[PDB]
Amino acid sequence: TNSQSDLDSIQAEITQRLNEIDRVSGQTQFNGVKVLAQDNTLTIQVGAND
Amino acid sequence: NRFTANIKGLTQASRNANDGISIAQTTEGALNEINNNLQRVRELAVQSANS
Repeated sequence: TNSQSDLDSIQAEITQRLNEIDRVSGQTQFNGVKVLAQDNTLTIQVGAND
Repeated sequence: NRFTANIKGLTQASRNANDGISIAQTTEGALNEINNNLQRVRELAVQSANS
């Protein structure tokens, strides 16, 4: 039932939501560290030992 | 005469020895300060390690 003029608006919403989950993960930071932009290991020194 | 010489030498020797203790204490103060500085450096290194 949904027309193609409906699917244009639903696609406009879907691309805006996906641009938003690209933005909020692309530029978010704790102390200048992009947490979700790239994959890496953060190592925590939790002890006096090496 | 021999005893007088020994007594003089022992007292004077005793008088110089106190000085050795004083020098050790002086070195220890500096060493203690160095140790205090070092403790902070180690803590800073631990803080620095995090990703």
